[PDB]
Amino acid sequence: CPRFLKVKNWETEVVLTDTLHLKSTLETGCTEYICMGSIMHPDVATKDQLFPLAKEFIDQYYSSIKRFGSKAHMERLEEVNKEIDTTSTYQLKDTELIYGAKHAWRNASRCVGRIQWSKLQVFDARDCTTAHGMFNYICNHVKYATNKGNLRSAITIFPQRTDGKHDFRVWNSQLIRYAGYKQPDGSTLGDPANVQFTEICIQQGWKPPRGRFDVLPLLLQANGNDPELFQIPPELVLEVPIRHPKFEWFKDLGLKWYGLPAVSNMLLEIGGLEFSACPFSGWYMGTEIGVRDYCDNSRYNILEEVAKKMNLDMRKTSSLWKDQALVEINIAVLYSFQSDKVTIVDHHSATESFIKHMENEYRCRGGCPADWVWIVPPMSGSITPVFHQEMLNYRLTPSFEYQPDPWNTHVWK
Amino acid sequence: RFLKVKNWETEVVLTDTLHLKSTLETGCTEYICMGSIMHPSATKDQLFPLAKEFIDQYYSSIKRFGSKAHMERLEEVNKEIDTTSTYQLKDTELIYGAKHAWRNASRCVGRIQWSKLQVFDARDCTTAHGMFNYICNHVKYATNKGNLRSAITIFPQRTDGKHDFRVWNSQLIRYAGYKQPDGSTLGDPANVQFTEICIQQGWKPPRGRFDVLPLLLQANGNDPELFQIPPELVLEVPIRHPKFEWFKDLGLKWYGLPAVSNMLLEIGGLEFSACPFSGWYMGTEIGVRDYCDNSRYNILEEVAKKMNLDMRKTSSLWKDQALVEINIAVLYSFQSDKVTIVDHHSATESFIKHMENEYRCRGGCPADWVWIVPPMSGSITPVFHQEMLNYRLTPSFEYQPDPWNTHVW
Ligand code: HEM
Ligand code: HEM
Ligand SMILES: Cc1cc(N)nc(CCc2cc(CCCN(C)C)cc(C(F)(F)F)c2)c1
Ligand SMILES: Cc1cc(N)nc(CCc2cc(CCCN(C)C)cc(C(F)(F)F)c2)c1
Ligand SMILES: C[C@H](O)[C@H](O)[C@H]1CNc2nc(N)[nH]c(=O)c2N1
Ligand SMILES: C[C@H](O)[C@H](O)[C@H]1CNc2nc(N)[nH]c(=O)c2N1
Ligand SMILES: [Zn+2]
Repeated sequence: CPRFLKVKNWETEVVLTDTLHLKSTLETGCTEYICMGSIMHPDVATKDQLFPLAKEFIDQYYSSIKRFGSKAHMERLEEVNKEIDTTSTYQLKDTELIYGAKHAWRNASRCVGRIQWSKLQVFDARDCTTAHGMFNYICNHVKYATNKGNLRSAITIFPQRTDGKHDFRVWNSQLIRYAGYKQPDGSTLGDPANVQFTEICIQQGWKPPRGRFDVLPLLLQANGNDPELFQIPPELVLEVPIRHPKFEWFKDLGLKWYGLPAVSNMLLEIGGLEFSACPFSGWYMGTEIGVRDYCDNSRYNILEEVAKKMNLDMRKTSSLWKDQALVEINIAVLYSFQSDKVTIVDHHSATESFIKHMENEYRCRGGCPADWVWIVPPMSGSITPVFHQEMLNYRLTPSFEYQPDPWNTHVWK
Repeated sequence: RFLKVKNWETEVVLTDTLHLKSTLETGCTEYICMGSIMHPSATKDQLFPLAKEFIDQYYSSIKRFGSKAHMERLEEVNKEIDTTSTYQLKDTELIYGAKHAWRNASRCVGRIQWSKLQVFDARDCTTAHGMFNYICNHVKYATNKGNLRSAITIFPQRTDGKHDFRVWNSQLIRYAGYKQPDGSTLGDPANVQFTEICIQQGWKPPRGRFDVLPLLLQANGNDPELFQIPPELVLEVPIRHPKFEWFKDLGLKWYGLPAVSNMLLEIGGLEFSACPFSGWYMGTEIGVRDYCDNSRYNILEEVAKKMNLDMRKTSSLWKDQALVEINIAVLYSFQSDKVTIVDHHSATESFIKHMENEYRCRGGCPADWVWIVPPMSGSITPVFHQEMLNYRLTPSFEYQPDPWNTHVW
């Protein structure tokens, strides 16, 4: 590969030079003949697979603290090598775990919020042994991150994978989500995205309220055991009722959403170690709720109901009634969160901050992998600065990865 | 391998076999994706295999592969490359090649129309006056009093690279842009440079906001020449809004005919450095990009003011509001004037339908998600949720350098 790749911003003419791509470790899925950039998704490490992965990471950590080649560096390398040799794995030091998590975020090409990457509270839950313990750790995480509406980004890291039959998993895809219920008539109550998981919960013993916004229980797997159900204490779940600054009828739609976005189904990979349970949370960009959660056809799908209330002509698509309603919905979301003092960021501010971040990273780090398809917001793309920004996408490690859904793999005891 | 693309809204899965037919590179590697880079990255010996490949797929498409006509054509092209260092396409081949360049254009959301393309053969042209005549005929045919019709005019192919035909304008119809003493820009900033070249070559600029530029036409490698397109051929739409009666007072207009004139058509090794082609607008091209890009007409503030919007915080989404109203005005104006235009909802729906057709009858459809998804309201259009595979098939339209960075006078 060429040593220097250039990216241009077509609005500012600013040109940046990427050297960081040379540290790329995993594959994108693209080839020289085909690009898979819009594709959503394109038994453990053996001793020999693990050695060079650990060393690569340890080298990187010690390079970051400006102690590369030091005695402490050679010693740590030696101790890790010993541990892999005699146990087929190793344990990260707390300092290394913290560095790794922060860098997994820093390296997450799909995330527009990375300007905040170095402010991440890391909760070390590697001593956890049971589902009840996992629940305690998750409650503490939710309460800390929620902070009464002044959200703080955080991750909780449960024990790494060993042989693959003792995995810790949060079965939920997010810590906080609403239930979806398929009706006999084929309609759906609640959030259609969560129907499958909701059914699993009901089968596991959950008694569902069968409402539009029922917070799902946590379904927690510790040490490869069958997963267990827990109800998040409702006082720990911050929610925001959605109203509009101009339209007084908006609150009559009875919408609300939860304050804390917390992904709980990804795998954190550090130095060849695999943490299959690492729920992390930040705060929302408005469009995630206002465009995707509310206006996607396969989600709450409210555009029509809002358009009717707006008295829009909905006979021709060229009236742009969908676009008009979409903006008002997103206005309402931003206004409801700001009024209730729950942290949220609009897509203009988030994308402008991301460009600033990206430029700093090109300066200090030699690049910043970014997935344009994901970085550009789902509405009003070209009036945000990221639309005009060329981006190089590549996979650095440590990283957050996708993993199969646990019910597809779990060996029921 | 066979590749699957999923639509995450409909759960429809399609299988791509067509990508196996490509030979040209995308720029990505196994480790770096360049999907959002705008521009990533003959001889007798290079020429014949490219000719062969092209002749072969032409004859495979009329179901006469390995026929006498096919055999003779391969022989005929062989002889001609050997004797003359190039070859000439039959008319049937020229038409097939141009339609297929469009069909293969991964960045075009308009391809459901690909096989309805009026092809004008201008390969007998020798002078800039000849070019002007061909271009005027194109513009008149394609404009059709508002009932727009897709067309392409093809001028002589490249020979030695010293005798190129080029249309210097980036589009056939575009508005001039002027640098002001006060540092700002009058008209369209995208064309400031081109405008200065016209002025420097003798164009007398009216210095308005929407002055149609002259054509600058280069024939057979010679210095380009200026021509004014007869005004009765230039269809324009005054932009007004269906509810905001103050909108027409913004003095906005645009032309009806989008006609890209700066691209290179490649067919079977032959390069056509002048092939202006035209269709009709998708509304967002004008209403979002031309009017609202910071580096273009940049009218959001002005509109937002007239709507009395709170402009202090970005979180009031005042920009988004102004953007939607502008695009409503553009659609309404073109529709009221009976000038062909498509909204991004209709155009993207048609593209999904087109993708389904292509997968069925052709085994795939190369598409660039970065370009196909509209510059506003992305995820409320079906293409946002549509996985797409991007790859390069030939014949194709390609970028080429601006003529003024290469031309010696
Ligand atoms: C602090 C405020 C944050 C904001 C505003 C933010 C914003 C976003 C947005 C808008 C997306 C795309 C979401 C989607 O459309 O599904 C995203 C994705 C992502 N974020 Fe961030 N994020 C934040 C915090 C975090 C944190 C704390 C982490 C990890 C420590 C993180 C890691 C990721 C990852 C891995 C993705 C890709 C998710 C996927 O592929 O499904 N983000 N972020
Ligand atoms: C007939 C109706 C048509 C519609 C609605 C349409 C729509 C579009 C749009 C929206 C784009 C993206 C434009 C941009 O963002 O700059 C585009 C690009 C493109 N179109 Fe189409 N188009 C049409 C006709 C045609 C025709 C007739 C041809 C050629 C024969 C063509 C070939 C191309 C090519 C090569 C591009 C890529 C331009 C570039 O890479 O800069 N299109 N089209
Ligand atoms: C930490 C964090 C902060 C932030 N602002 N956003 C995120 C992304 C979370 C997210 C997940 C998901 C996945 C849910 C649906 N599948 C399970 C089917 C969706 C969204 C959404 F829809 F974009 F808002 C957002 C994560
Ligand atoms: C044939 C055709 C039909 C159609 N509807 N659209 C096109 C693309 C035309 C087009 C060109 C260009 C290039 C001019 C700007 N640069 C010089 C900075 C831009 C756009 C737009 F508006 F940005 F989408 C659209 C071509
Ligand atoms: C098909 C396409 O890749 C898919 O719909 C992507 C597009 N861009 C996205 N961008 C974000 N932020 N989130 C998403 O879920 C998606 N979905
Ligand atoms: C950097 C990025 O590739 C560039 O801004 C692209 C994004 N998508 C686009 N999409 C279309 N249709 N037209 C464009 O000019 C662009 N510009
Ligand atoms: Zn790629």
